[PDB]
Amino acid sequence: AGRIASFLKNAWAKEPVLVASFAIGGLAIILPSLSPYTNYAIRINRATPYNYPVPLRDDGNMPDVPSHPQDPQGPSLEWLKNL
Amino acid sequence: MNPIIYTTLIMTVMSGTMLVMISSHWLLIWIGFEMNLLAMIPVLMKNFNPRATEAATKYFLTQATASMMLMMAIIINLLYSGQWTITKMFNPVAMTMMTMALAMKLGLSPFHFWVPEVTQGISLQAGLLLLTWQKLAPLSVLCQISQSINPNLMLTMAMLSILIGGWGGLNQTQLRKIMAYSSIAHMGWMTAVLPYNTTMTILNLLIYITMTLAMFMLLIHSSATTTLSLSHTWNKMPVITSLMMVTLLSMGGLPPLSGFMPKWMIIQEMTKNESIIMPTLMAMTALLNLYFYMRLAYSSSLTMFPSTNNMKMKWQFEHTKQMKLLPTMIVLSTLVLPMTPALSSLN
Amino acid sequence: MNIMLTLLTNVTLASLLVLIAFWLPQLNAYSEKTSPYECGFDPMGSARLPFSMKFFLVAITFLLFDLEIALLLPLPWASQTNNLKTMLTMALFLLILLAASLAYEWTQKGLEWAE
Amino acid sequence: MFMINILSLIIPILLAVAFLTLVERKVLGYMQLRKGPNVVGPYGLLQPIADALKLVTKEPLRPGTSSISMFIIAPILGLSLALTMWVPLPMPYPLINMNLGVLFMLAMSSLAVYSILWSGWASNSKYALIGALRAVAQTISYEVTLAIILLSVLLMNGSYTLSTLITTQEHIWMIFTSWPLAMMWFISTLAETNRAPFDLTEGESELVSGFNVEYAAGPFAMFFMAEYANIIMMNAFTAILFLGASHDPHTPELYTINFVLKTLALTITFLWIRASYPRFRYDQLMHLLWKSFLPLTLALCMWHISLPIMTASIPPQS
Amino acid sequence: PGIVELPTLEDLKVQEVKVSSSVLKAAAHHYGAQCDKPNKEFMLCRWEEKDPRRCLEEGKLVNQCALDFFRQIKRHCAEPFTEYWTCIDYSGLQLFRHCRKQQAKFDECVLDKLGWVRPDLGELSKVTKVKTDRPLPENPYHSRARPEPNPEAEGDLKPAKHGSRLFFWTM
Amino acid sequence: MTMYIAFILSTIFVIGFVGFSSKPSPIYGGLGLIVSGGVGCGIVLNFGGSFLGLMVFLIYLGGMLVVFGYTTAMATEMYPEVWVSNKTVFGAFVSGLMMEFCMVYYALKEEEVEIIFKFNGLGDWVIYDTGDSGFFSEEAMGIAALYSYGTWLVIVTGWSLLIGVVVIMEITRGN
Amino acid sequence: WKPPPWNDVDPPKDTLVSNLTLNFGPQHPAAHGVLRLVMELSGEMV
Amino acid sequence: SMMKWNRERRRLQIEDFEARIALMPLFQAEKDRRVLQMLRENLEEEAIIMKDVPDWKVGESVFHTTRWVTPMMGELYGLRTNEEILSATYGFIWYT
Amino acid sequence: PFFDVQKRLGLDLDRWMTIQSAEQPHKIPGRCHAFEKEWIECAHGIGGIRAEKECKIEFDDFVECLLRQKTMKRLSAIKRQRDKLIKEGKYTPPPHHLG
Amino acid sequence: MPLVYMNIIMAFAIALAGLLMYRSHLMSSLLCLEGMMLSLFIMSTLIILNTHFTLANMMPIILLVFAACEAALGLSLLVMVSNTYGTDYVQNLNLLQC
Repeated sequence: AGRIASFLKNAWAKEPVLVASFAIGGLAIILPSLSPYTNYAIRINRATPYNYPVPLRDDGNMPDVPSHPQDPQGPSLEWLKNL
Repeated sequence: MNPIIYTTLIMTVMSGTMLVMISSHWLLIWIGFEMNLLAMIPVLMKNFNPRATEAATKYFLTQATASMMLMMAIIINLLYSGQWTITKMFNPVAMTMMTMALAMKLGLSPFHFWVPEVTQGISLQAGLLLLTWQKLAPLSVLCQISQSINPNLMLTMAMLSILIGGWGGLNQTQLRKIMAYSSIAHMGWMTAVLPYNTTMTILNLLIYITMTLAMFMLLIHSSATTTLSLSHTWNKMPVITSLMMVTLLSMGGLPPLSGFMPKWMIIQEMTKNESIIMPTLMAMTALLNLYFYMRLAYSSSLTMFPSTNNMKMKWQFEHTKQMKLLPTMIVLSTLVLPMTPALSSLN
Repeated sequence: MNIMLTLLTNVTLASLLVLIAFWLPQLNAYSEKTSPYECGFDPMGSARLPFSMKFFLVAITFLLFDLEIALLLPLPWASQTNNLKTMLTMALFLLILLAASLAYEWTQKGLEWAE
Repeated sequence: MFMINILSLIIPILLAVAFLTLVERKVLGYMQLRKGPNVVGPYGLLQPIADALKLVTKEPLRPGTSSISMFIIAPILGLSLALTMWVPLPMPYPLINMNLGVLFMLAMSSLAVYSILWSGWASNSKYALIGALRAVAQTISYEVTLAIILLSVLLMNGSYTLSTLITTQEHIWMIFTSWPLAMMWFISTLAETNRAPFDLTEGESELVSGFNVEYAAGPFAMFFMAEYANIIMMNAFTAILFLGASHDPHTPELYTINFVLKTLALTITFLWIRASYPRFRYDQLMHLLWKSFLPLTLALCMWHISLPIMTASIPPQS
Repeated sequence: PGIVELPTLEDLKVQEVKVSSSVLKAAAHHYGAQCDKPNKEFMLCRWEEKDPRRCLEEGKLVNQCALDFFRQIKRHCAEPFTEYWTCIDYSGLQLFRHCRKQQAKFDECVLDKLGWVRPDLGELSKVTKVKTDRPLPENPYHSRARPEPNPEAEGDLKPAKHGSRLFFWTM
Repeated sequence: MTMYIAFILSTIFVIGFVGFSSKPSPIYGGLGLIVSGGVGCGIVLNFGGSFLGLMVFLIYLGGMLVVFGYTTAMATEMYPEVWVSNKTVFGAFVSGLMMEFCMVYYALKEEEVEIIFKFNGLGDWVIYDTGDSGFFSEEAMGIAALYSYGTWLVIVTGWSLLIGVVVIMEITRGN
Repeated sequence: WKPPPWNDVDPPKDTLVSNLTLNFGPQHPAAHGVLRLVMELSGEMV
Repeated sequence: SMMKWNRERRRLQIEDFEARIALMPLFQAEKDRRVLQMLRENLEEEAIIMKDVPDWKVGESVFHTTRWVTPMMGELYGLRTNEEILSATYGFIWYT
Repeated sequence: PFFDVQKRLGLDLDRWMTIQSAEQPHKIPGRCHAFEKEWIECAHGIGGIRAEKECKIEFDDFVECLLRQKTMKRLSAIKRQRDKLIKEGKYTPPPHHLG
Repeated sequence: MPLVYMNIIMAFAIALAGLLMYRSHLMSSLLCLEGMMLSLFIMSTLIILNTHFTLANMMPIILLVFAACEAALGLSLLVMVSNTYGTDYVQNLNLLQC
């Protein structure tokens, strides 16, 4: 308070446009790191398929890779369907 | 100019040069060139006289022409090769075009009339900066691409720089003009040694950089711009003129002073490359540089000139500007010859 | 196919309207009729001499400001990448540098017009 | 019949521009307790045709100090671009379904200033050159914010194609998401169209007629064509951007009616503000933006840059 | 200099499945579910061999399986598929969004007539493993022999013989 | 015919270049560069690039408007010149136009001109590539990678623009 | 070729100002039609 | 509201893209067959057209390598009619 | 680079854009990715002076793929001879070549 | 080595010739410089669009970026020559000759 509160109030009095712009800018800078949905956004961008999932040669070992799109093993995006 | 603004502009010039000397992408090297050009003009315009405006203009439009030409070369190289890497030019036209595109930046070819003009118009400190720092970047680019130069073009460029610089320096009494012509001659020397061994080019560039630094800061500390004003320094302050003449003898390259070591080593290199007429030609025509060096030395220290009575007050008051690194600069400017083989450190 | 056919239609319609405007009305012209208009009395004589523009600094920095929007405009496609952290940092870097440029101009007279 | 579509996007637009003058002189006059044009036929429905006939039969004098070539090429430029910028509008289905409609319209709007520029310079007048320079300053200042606001608003669209805006505002008007920018955007549409309270390029009180001062009869009517077509197109673009409307794929006529009504309302607000304010003073309309509009719109640009990321709401590009 | 070998017109004489893009889009998910093996084998051949002049037989077999799928859908669920693909074809962008009721009819028809279920969101975009029996192309790029690497630099370092050996400088 | 399109647009590009390279009044030079930039945007459009052409359009119109605004303010004269007024500008225009005429003449018949570079002028449709962009325009993903890949370019460009404003301030300070 | 000035500044040249002077006068709606305001102004600042 | 609608649009785009993925192999097979057939047609035409020529051994490759090159669109439609080249090259760029 | 600070710090600033075969966005291949990859993998560490003599036909194929007129000259002369001899009736195009 | 490249290169050549020859003014030379820049942009864009060098499409944008910066600096130089000279012509710019 004191000097800082008086300066904030005087800036709100004299130049409200600058106060609003600085507040919006600071909010838009510091919120995105804190918000948890940011990671979700990245995953959504990873979920969207633009190129074909080119199949790899099944020389045996790999269990995780599905042998058919309907097969359960492999990445799933039920989270996006729910969210 | 606000001192912080000047500091930022100098940092931007240095950052552009560094970007030129550290980037592999051609576009980034051009970006460094552009930042250097952009930040250089206000440094010249610092004093804000019509001379400064004239010189800053003539600097600008020449550099802009050279940089656009450099883009034409880069784009042709990309079209004919598909590479942005600074390795070598895969189209002969592109490189035989960039050779002069990178030449007007150095100011050695008939693309040199801008150099004395800008040097004289702008202040002495910015003149030091222009003649010392503004030559590492294009020379670095030339060093990187030296593997695929047309030797005839580069050697002709070097010869013309040496000849016209030495001759033009004979007919000016203003210190800025004859230093510009001396810089042209040294550009010719380094560019002549460029195609064979770039290490000798780096060594000559370093010697020229330190020695021109010493010369220019001696000029600033003497506060002289014309021959008569410099001659008048003997009454006020004789040690400046005493160091002046030694540094001028180094300018001419008279051994055992430091200035010989490049002129020597360069001659040793190209004669190994079966080039004999060229080294002899340069060795003889450096005497034109030497002539006005001795003319300047004669009317600075070797013959005391008519002074001015008001200097009785000038002797009464000492200097205030420190001129940092000057005493070291003189030492590397005159006696580093016995440590000549240390040039292997550059290699 | 479509875009230049359009453009041609507009330009020929405009040139036509100009033609009917300029050939039909049966003009009668004399020297004092085409004399320059200067609120009645004859002009002092100029209309091409240098006209000072005090926002010359503002006018030129408009060029840099409008230039930056070229860097700015790829954002609608830049948001749809897999590296949202770097994209966000770089977009905020551009916007913060534009804010700094505008603030530097504002404080160091800049946007204020010359007198 | 592509020619049929092109003619159907020109003649109706010109007729709408003609009746814009009548609705302006009536709405304005009713603001000022007057009645507006009332004599020609019923309710003045023939005034646009009457003065249209006059302006193309009145003598089109050419000043002795003019530059003939640009003096003629400027009206053609103005009308051609004003008519061309109507083609990418997503009126149910856009005539020219361009992938970069917003950028195209920005480019042609920026080009339209060159008509004013060349007309003002070629006329060889003090007032005309003054108006040309005021136009220079006004359009540069307002173009910066035009571009930034368009980017900020379209960040939620996902691309620059105009048709997807209809898909974007499927459940809610975009104005409920970017009402601050919208305000600024509206003001910009007032200034780029060179209308009140920023109509300083003409400046009837102080510049007699501005850049139209030596423009008589047909070329003057043509510059007026360009101005009013730009007014209606700008209001249409604002309606498309913020005030979206329902679009039944089987009956596009519903979206046509809704879009036309929204454009009409926005234009009526244009005439409304034209008859309710004093006029700005040059530098003020610059100092309004470079010191109040530009910082706020930069901050909103950062906000709308971050907003999809913090809420995982990045719109698709296809 | 060489031969641009091209298989003669007889090999690429496939039956040439003929359905419009809207019809293809209508049956997209079910086709991808119940025809994944030929598509996947053909594409792995295409990506590995990197030569469409070589995997033509897989291009035949994928078309054969697609025609079999369309013949089955013709035989069992003609009417709902016809209405669904017509309603898809009406849209300019061919969006599934507007056509959901017809999609439901088609899905239930193929579920209780051919034992099919539509893949869930993202199921049709997972990398699959194919059990193809062709060998792995040893040189898919037909690269020539690589130049031998430069002789490697190795060995202990001793002081330079007689110092710098640069003029009179002995040390 | 619509066969070439790019050829004719390139000729208009060169003609616009001749217009402002002949040193006319700066307003007329601006107009010439305007038509050249418009037809160049047309060429870039016809060569499978949309964003780049419109960017040239917008940026160059901004720059040329500011050039006009300065021209009638600072770089004007009581007697502005035309492409036909002075004999020097007329000579430059004539030289450029007849030159490009004979270059395209030697080009489109022989179609094997050596000048500087070997120019086999069959048709610009030939060099096009049969490709598939899927559901993303290549140029859009290309210039959209600036914020994801080219972070160093972001930094250097922003720094250059800020210091460009600084120098535009310092140069125009005038004591 | 007289030598450059000792202070390295050329003397400030003579006046080169060409300020506009228009007739903000008759027939102008603001000037009431019967005024003749001759204003010596630089651009917009009178 | 915009958040929810944009998330739904993302899901719809994912569905459409996966449909395109499911359909792409048929398009690839048909496209490679069409380009091979066109190259065969051009080679047969070149055989007749290059007969009295001094030395124009037909079906000769330019690249010294044997790996196939995505044929340029000129050598895929050189002998085709005017509408074919206009629609093939300036087809997507001109469709508005 | 003259003073290659990038390898010293292990930081990428411009190497991502140097070549066409680098990791492009969304794995979009270059027009001549295969030729550039072969040429680059050919002359790597071998030396920039040995590259011209050793990896020659690789670079020749790459530069052709870039510009393509040992192929387009072929096409130009094919079309020239076709239009020549068709004029006086030696050859008529087959129906599939005009519709 | 295809045809459109010839026209853009030739346009750049005439713009280089025009820059290297002055007649009266300073604005005209600057316009010729930006024309050189335009030719460079069109050429580079053609090259990278043709080669599908997707990561390199930012290069013309950076070209224009520094293009506008140089144009701005040059016209500020012209502002100062006008302020100290009244006009912008170059033949009267001779004070540095001696």
